[PDB]
Amino acid sequence: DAIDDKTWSKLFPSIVSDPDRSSNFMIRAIYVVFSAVLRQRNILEKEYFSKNYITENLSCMTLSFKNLRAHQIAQLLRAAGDATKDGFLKEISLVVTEHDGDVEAIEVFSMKFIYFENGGVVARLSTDPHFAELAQLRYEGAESVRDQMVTIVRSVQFLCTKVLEPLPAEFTANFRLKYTNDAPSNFRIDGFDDSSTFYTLPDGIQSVTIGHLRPGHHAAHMQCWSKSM
Amino acid sequence: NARDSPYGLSQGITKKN
Repeated sequence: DAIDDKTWSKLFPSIVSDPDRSSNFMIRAIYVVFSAVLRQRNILEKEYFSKNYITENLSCMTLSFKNLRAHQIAQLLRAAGDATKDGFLKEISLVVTEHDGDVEAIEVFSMKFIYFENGGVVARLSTDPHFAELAQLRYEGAESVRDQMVTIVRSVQFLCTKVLEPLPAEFTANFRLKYTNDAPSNFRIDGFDDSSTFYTLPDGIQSVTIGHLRPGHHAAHMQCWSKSM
Repeated sequence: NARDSPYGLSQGITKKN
């Protein structure tokens, strides 16, 4: 069931069936995907990133651990991704605003999660739109997972380089996340301060579905809201 | 300590021009 690829094993686990590696893949997914967005939308300079490959034919730019400021951001995502281990992370989103830091956003890259009770078949709750569809999505093996990753990244690159208009010369981008209902009230992610507001969207804004992720015991759905569309 | 909301915000990344 595992993946037969050395290039893939450089970034992601070859196995994604058991609960721990399913969570591990999501951790790496968050890191890889959101790194690509930060570069492709030019929110950080090229220096923060290092060149990596998902497959031999596909390259991506991942936050380099040798840059101290990029390493700090990489740990934001690592910490966020860790909340997927125990099913406490509902949504993590890259939120772009005019001023730091408004509730209403300009551009949002959202990754929403769904967890599974046992065996990776039944949705868990953990919650209370695409929730319905994403819950019905079934694990189809690691090869399906690799395709999902490749698809998402090709789509992010394409969306940012050939669909979206370049961001304004002045903005502020930060990561905003939402905890699940299962999460303890004492539960906070290191680097993410409390807040009474998440993010809001202007009524006329346009959304496009970037892709999905379905490992053994997790499910992710990634979208994009931007005036740049 | 109890948490008021299910939200968490990170440090921003700004650009001025």
